Amino acid sequence: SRYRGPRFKKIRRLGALPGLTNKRPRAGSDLRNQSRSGKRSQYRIRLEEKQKLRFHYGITERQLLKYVRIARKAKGSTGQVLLQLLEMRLDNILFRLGMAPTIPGARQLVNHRHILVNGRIVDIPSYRCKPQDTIMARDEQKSIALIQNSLDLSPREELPKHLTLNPFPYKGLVNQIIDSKWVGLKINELLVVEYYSRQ
Amino acid sequence: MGKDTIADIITCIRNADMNRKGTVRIVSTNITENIVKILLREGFIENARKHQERNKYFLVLTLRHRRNKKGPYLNTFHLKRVSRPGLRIYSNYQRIPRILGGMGIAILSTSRGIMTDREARLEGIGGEILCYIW
Amino acid sequence: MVKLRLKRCGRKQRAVYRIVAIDVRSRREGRDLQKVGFYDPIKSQTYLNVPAILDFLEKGAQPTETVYDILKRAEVFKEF
Amino acid sequence: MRSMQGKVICATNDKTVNVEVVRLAPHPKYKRRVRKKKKYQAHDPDNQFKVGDWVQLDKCRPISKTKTFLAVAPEGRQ
Amino acid sequence: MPTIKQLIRNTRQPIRNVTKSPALRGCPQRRGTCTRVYTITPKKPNSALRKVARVRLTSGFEITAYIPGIGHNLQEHSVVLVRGGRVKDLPGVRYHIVRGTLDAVGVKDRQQGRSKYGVKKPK
RNA sequence: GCUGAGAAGCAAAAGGAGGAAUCCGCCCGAGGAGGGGCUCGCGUCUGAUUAGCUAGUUGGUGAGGUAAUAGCUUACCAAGGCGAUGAUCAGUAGCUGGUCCGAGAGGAUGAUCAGCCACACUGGGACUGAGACACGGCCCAGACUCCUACGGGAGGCAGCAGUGGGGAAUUUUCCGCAAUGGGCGAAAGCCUGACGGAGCAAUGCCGCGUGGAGGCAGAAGGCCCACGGGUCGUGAACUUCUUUUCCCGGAGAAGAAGCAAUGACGGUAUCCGGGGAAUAAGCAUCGGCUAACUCUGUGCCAGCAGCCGCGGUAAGACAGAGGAUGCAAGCGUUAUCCGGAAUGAUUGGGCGUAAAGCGUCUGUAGGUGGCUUUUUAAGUCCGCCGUCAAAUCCCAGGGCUCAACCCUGGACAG
Repeated sequence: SRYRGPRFKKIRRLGALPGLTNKRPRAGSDLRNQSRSGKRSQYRIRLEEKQKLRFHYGITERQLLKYVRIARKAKGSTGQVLLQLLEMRLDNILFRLGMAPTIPGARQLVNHRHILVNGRIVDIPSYRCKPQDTIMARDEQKSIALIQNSLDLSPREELPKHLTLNPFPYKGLVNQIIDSKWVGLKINELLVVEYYSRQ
Repeated sequence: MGKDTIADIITCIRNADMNRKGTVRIVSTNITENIVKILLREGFIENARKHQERNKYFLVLTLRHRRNKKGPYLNTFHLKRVSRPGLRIYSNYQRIPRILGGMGIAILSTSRGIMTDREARLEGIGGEILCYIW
Repeated sequence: MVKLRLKRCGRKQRAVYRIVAIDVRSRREGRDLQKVGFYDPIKSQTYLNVPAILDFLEKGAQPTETVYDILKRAEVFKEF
Repeated sequence: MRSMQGKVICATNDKTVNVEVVRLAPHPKYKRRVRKKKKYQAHDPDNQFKVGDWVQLDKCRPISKTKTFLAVAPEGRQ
Repeated sequence: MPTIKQLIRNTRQPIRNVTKSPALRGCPQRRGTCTRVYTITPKKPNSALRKVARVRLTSGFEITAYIPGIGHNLQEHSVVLVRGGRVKDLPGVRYHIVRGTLDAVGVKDRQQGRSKYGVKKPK
């Protein structure tokens, strides 16, 4: 699905989901009740690291089991490799290049078939990019400057070291797989990895 | 002189130092001589001495210690048999285990002689794992 | 004898074919002494393994129609 | 393949000897070396084997239902 | 149990996961014929009138099955569909009856958790 | 060529097409490939509340017989042969590459995919051919259904579709030989319910959408409130952007094989244009495990429940509402299997008192066994070689817009 839903709920519960669904911080007129008082079971903590990951990328949870099985299946730090297989997801890159303000914005911006990759169109948000790729607009998007609106309001945050945004010819490419320091979201890999040990 | 001549030496080692006594008297057969030869040179024990009592050549073996502590030896020795009589174990040069990464050794009976994991891993030979200590 | 023949090896609407020299009595997707060849009619290569086709044709396993036609594209036919 | 050496059991049949064959075998789940005996009928036109001698079985053309071997002699390299 | 000969005879084997429903013996749920629709009481700590239908099955057994929910239509000689699951309170009742299936209607006026009771959506 | 010691004898043929050329044949040999027929080592479920079994039985010869060895068969002789390491009997079961689980050892299992076996209404026979004791062959018996003009006939869906029954439950009385693979033919071609497609079903695995961005923090309402308010809630309403999908039109494949032609799929896939947020979210749970909680009604009643147990007036456990949680075109319950389970234990348990040491002793089979020296290498180890089909799993590439799936190559184990 998309979850397509009320989302300041998820920001108040999970903590501030960075970039995804807002640059606006939560509870501009809210939070004036509901003392937590400090009781939270540890399973709630690991569950909130699931959904801190799952809402921040908009994944289906069954697909997140799929990415964990591939992450175990690869060789190396599974806590990091999970955040390589979920960074080189395409609409995360179009978010990170500022081609859309939010990640539902990027997912819808790639559903309606506005992205060529290496000159070929990719209609699917779960496309996993590679090193040395090419990410452009559509030919109609020099007449449909929605991407240029997003690139107009974007450039507070610059880019991490895989990206290379070309200003008017609108091309962004990733030099190499993103480093852990490079990952934008702040979370503990071990907490999430431990949670899926049960399966 | 029971069923095993290797649980002889080995159980005399465990029973020796679990009572903190730093002295072993055991028989000196060929394989006991070989084990203490490949065991004094690996830093576990201090000295092995042959002598005779009624012209029966024995090994007295001095264990390691440290200084006056709650117990004068810190690292407990932890000797263990593997290839029991009646259940023989055999390994290739693949299965041959790095005990605790290497902090233990697995003395085993090659066609060369009896080696350790160092001296049977470089050879590429394999054989009957006598016992591993750690 | 043996009859060098294709076998369908792929999904629906795909037609990736192997060239296998199985006995002619078998069903079309069986087992071979040596699975010699490849034929991808959509657009791709065709590995042939010339010495083994010359082994079986040297023995006398006649091929089918379009296997023979693939063998007539390349210059495989030598009578030695 | 190998021959099957083994003791002769009882030769009260013309041209025919029963042979115990002792074979070590690793038991599957538990890792010992269990022996299994299996006794055969071997052929000899010479019938020069008493009770208690030990022969080597080699495959030949089947002579009866059970008699599918003829045993000649071991090598004897001690 | 030594590795030698008390155990290359056999250890022993555990039996199975013993069947928690002796009827239904193919697979999960099985058509039933109502014989009695009586009502019995639980053991001592509880206190209720639980309403069970003793039901003949198409397998070959006869077995007293529980009826969930509040309302029940089940008269004599109707057809039900029993499923497994042990009601603890009743000695002998091993099975449930599915509601909303054949000739056993859904419960009256339920709007929380309807898939367990066979009631379609309102609204 | 065969029989036989030799002597000796014995045994075959088919023509057709073409003007010819020649080609397809035929008969007798000799090899090879592939396919079969046999034999053997090893592996191949439980039960001792089944302990003896076996007399063509196990051998030997002679006579026969088989494509071939053979108690395959027969006459006579010998008394063998199997078995407490489970014979015989009884019960269960197609087997294996594999599937699923497990950290691992291994446990359970054998659908689709693939190899071998067996059966073809229930039994029993033989015939021809290279090859059957033959699913859609023949003959007989038995049971059953149809036809009959009453004497007789005919029949085998465990082929594909389909009907009826049984069942919780499993589809269309479809299109096509275009490919692929068969069979026949010199070729032309013909026939293929194999196979290639299509239809229905969330049956499963994967991908995608139900909107994106803003939204005065002002109103209408539900629920709860120390009546201050809080929370539904940026949620909606509302303003713009977009069209995956949806509708309305155009174009339009490869798949098909170098003589051309040759497409069931199908005007399908895919692409282009025109509107339009439009056509699209449910289901469990919220006492602990186990994330999610308060309020109203009920008053050991109705009921819930996986285990513990809640329910006799203010129930965080029943029923409803609100809210929340987890999932998502799925969500739950049940059944079966493994895990957890070290709860059958080799890895990995125990026996003073918790379940458990025979009342003690002799000893057969069997199991384990002192030291030195020497020999063979059966075990053991190392090298090389063969094989364990293909598919699967693992690695690395490649193709479908990705994935699922498909394909190419490689290999440790063992």
